[PDB]
Amino acid sequence: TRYKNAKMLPF
Amino acid sequence: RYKNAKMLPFAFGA
Amino acid sequence: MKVGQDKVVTIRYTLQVEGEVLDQGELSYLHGHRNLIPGLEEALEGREEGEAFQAHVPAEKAYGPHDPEGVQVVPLSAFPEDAEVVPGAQFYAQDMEGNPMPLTVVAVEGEEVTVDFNHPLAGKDLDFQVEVVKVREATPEELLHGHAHP
Repeated sequence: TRYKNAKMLPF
Repeated sequence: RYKNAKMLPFAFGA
Repeated sequence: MKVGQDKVVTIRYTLQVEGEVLDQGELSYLHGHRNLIPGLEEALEGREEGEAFQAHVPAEKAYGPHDPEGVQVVPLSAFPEDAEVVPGAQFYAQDMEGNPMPLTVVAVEGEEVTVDFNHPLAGKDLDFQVEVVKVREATPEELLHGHAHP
């Protein structure tokens, strides 16, 4: 659902 | 929310 | 020995979805601790070493339905500049608690990236050809951790 305004990180 | 998300055989994430 | 509670069960499998094969492999799980999808666990209950069978697991009993509110748009500003957004790639996001949230990008439309938080097999029924290669009783440490050692 809604996301923290934070950087995604790859697998 | 997505209850079965990380169960085997094919877990989504870690 | 028969597949039951607190037994470490290793099995070989191959998965059919829509008549197509999508993966085949081998894995061991601790039985009865919610480590396997419900339908497969119910199917394996009572089985004995060496048995083999087909098993149909509906979506409800395996990774659940597809949630439409599991699809939304996040700006590319949130992705690692080093990393490449490309349909099929998978990244992790973070919840308000900070617990992780896996995602699969479905499409990139310039600054806007469309992603699905659902499990890749949501709304998909599963077909398994499974043979039980071994059953053993779990070790204390595996029971303390809730998962099988390897």
